[PDB]
Amino acid sequence: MKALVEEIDKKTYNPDIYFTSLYTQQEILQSDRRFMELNTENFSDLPNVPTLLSDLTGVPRDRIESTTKPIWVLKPETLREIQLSYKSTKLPKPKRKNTNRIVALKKVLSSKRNLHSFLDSALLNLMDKNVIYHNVYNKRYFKVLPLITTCSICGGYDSISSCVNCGNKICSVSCFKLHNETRCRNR
Amino acid sequence: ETPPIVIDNGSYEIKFGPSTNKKPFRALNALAKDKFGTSYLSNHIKNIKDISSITFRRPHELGQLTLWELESCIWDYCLFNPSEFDGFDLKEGKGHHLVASESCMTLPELSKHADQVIFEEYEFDSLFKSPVAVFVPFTKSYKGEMRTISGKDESDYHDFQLVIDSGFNCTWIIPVLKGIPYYKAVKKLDIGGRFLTGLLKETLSFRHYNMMDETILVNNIKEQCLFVSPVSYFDSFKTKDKHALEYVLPDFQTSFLGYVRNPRKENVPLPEDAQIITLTDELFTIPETFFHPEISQITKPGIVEAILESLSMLPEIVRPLMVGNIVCTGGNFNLPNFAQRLAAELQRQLPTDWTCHVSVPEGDCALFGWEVMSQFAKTDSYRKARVTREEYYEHGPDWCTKHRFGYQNWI
Amino acid sequence: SLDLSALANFPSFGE
Amino acid sequence: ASDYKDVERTLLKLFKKNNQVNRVDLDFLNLVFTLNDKDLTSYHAEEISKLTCVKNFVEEVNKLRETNKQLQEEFGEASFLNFQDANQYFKYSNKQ
Amino acid sequence: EGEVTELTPEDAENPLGGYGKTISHVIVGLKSAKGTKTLRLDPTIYESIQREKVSIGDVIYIEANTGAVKRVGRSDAYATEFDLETEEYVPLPKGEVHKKKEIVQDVTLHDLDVANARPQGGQDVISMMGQLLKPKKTE
Ligand SMILES: Nc1ncnc2c1ncn2[C@@H]1O[C@H](COP(=O)(O)OP(=O)(O)OP(O)(O)=S)[C@@H](O)[C@H]1O
Ligand SMILES: [Mg+2]
Ligand SMILES: [Zn+2]
Ligand SMILES: [Zn+2]
Repeated sequence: MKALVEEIDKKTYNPDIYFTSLYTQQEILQSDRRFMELNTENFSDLPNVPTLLSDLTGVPRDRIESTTKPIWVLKPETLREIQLSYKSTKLPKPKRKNTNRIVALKKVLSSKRNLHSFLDSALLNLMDKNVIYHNVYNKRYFKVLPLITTCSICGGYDSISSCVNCGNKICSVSCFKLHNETRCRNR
Repeated sequence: ETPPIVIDNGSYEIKFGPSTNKKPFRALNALAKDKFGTSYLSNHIKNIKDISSITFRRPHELGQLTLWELESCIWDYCLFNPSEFDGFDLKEGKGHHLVASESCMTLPELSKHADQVIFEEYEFDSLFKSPVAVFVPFTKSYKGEMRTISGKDESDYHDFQLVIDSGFNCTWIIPVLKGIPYYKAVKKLDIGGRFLTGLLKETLSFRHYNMMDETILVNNIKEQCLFVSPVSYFDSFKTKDKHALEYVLPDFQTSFLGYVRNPRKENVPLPEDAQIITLTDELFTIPETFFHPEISQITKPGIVEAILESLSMLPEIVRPLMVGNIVCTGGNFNLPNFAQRLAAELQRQLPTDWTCHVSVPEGDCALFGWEVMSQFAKTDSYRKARVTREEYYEHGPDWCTKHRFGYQNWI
Repeated sequence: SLDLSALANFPSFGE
Repeated sequence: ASDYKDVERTLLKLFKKNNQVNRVDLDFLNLVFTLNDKDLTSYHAEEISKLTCVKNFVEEVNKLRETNKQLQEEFGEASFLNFQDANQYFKYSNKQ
Repeated sequence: EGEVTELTPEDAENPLGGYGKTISHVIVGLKSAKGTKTLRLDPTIYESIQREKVSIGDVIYIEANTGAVKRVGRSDAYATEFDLETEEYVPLPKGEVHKKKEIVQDVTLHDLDVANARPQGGQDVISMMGQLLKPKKTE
């Protein structure tokens, strides 16, 4: 049943250790980059994320490009495409005249510049950028609901165990085989 | 004299129509191109047959309306064309009252450009624009029909109201105090319908064959069969098989768009050439990212935490009344059981003294914003608050966005 | 009570 | 008897659920009085019985209740409707 | 009854106020299906909490009639905190945190007589040894 007498070596035995045998900044940056990658709609726009994320988060672009592993939009051809789209519309009645304000209107109606340029533009002041992007996010309450961990393969929760190789969670023999064959990253 | 024209300039679809009209129209504001290069505009996207790899281009880059060319193109298509939209025709624009909407946090320069174009390129007589949450308090002025649920059981505007605007871009927590939102308590939850679609993309690409390019297909899949767990994630996972549904993949010879079947209910046999995709866990695990972003490996906080922080930043005396008068709107809220779960989870965190009353409009929740905006447009408050064309001409371009519309006045 | 005095001074859709 | 411990645990767990719910604490209601002889004294017990503070509780309850009556007179028609005023909600919270 | 969210013992404003530890009231926050409530408890209840080994997240049960603290178990919220742990996970209590209920029982007079003759109180060695003894009928 139970051994009332146990042999211990003074050098080896210690209660602090029992043994028998036969987010970091980079991590949160990677997770945020994954979220922004998953946000975009068009697949062709996937490799355009790093510039926008560098503009938003503020980290240098080369650092996110190198350390973090993932997974110029308008032309005169866009004007031609707009011209082809004109055929659907039916009833315009235009007229214009020239002045400085009209020149400004023309510049606005011929921008063809991206949100990255606006964010990088010096006209957007520091506190304006702060309120527009950083202030709206949560700053005090970070997690009030419980933390729920699920199977990385099928989302199950009845049984949970961590794979020996990379430390990610699985739940069953079938999920074990699936992870080992296709999902395991570090091997 | 003419009734005002009301437009909801959403980043995904544009709701518009005369204030006299009962229900608005639709305009999916996006210029799309196919694999072979043919282009489609606005509602013509519904007419595509090769749905496989169509690319969407939109003017709202990240909720901010940047590229004005196509925005003007879709405005022209939606307003001027009378053939498609039931004979409605905006003849000249001059002498027409326009009330619009915009993202609650727009850059001052971008809002300046917006006001400039909408005032001088189109020459409207008067204009009023603000986020939809600003128009929400005016539900008191009309006899609305909105179902409400309390979390503790199984002079033309309301002074205190809290609006949860979950749309395509982001989910907003906008508490409005007597009409002006308390912009310091405005909190942005980055999770939204676009991210929900992307998450469905990734999950379906892993669990089943690669659907990483079928954007409209997955959008329809999200449209037809999705739900938040009525009780909790564990409860839905226990009964995953009972509530399972199967989705019929598109058949180009018979139906350009797919459809969902209920296996339990008796229905017609499928032809043998039809491929079927079963959904057993992605039905509920995808919407759960609103409450538990950790499930999809997202570091961002959830909706309940955002609401709690927004309440915290509010003045102490008004925050319980703000809790009691929370109203939900936006495209995402029409998926079943979201309002009930929001109410229950919010009540579980508040002190027992307070009670939360959650009211969500019936029917398509996307049309609610336009409805309340139009009903506000036909009130004396709109007559007082509107800015006239000559008044705009009197001031510099920055004046309108810095004083009468934009957040720069209330910050 | 004084918070109510502070609250009543908030803008009410005017300026 | 070591092999029978699991059965004992199962049976005790089965019985506790019904035992705990619908029982009246006889110790609380002074129905059990055989331990009192060990730690209590006759004159001390009778003095504590004489020195009970029911009157203070009743007078404080009546004072609070008359304050509530005055507050209800000031407020008027009380209702549990959805709150749109700080004054009304604050007064209702004070009442509750 | 509810799930423990906070436990913040407070000391007296002055060290001379009390003896030894000089422990004042304890503040406990309980969570239920209908909300949360912050309670102010006597130091005796704090001692009971310590005896029952209650930590944050455990579902507890306090009787204001007697001052008895019971540990129902661990909340289902923290079910997946550890993949292997011996804890009786229980759901969050329904209703309000502070529920008042009227309990009615039918008991015979012989039940009261037996309760007085063989009381179950006491945690001494003698008390436990008597508990182990057979319950022989007595006059
Ligand atoms: N039945 C539905 N189930 C789930 N999602 C839906 C459903 N119907 C519509 N949606 C989504 O709801 C959104 C509708 O867009 P809106 O709520 O109108 O946002 P928007 O106002 O157009 O753009 P914003 O305001 O700048 S975020 C889209 O993301 C749709 O995919
Ligand atoms: Mg919208
Ligand atoms: Zn699994
Ligand atoms: Zn692994």
